[PDB]
Order: sequence, then C-alpha cells, then structure tokens
Amino acid sequence: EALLGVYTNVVEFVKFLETALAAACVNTEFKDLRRMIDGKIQFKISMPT
Amino acid sequence: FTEYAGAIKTITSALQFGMDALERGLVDTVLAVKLRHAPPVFILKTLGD
Repeated sequence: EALLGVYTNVVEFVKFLETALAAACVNTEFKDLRRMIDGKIQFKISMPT
Repeated sequence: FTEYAGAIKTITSALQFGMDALERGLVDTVLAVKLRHAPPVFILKTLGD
C-alpha cells in the first residue's frame, strides 16, 4: 500500500533589498572573506583656521 | 616626477590655506565691529520711542 504525505511550504522571506534597511548600508558584494584579514579605511583631514 | 608633483601639491595646499584662512579675518572683524556698536534691546527700546 503506497501512501502520500502532506507537507507545507517553508515561509519565504524576500531578501532585504526590498526592505528600506538598504539605506543604512551601502552594499558592495565581496568575493573572498577567507582571503581578507583586516581591511581598513584611512582619513586625511586638512583643517583651516 | 611623482615626487616633484607630490610636493608642489603641498605648497598650493599651503597657499590655499593662506588666503582662505585670511577670508575669516574679514568675517571675524566685521562681525566684531558690529558687536562693538551693539546695544541690547532693554537699553535701546525706550530710547527709540
């Protein structure tokens, strides 16, 4: 006797580019995290008087 | 050539620091002149009547 089960779908959430959280983060996609150790950003501020 | 043109950019940014920190001296003293001839309201208001 062959039977058949009843399974529901996984509740889907669309990826956050439709959310307005993208304003809080500019998003550059990155190709190898196991290859970067410590990225950095350098500022140079000239200051008038 | 990338050191000659890497230090001429220092002195122009020390010349642009020259003039555009003197232009405060207009805006400093002219604001300072108007405050030297500045009676407050509770003095001038009854005299203006």
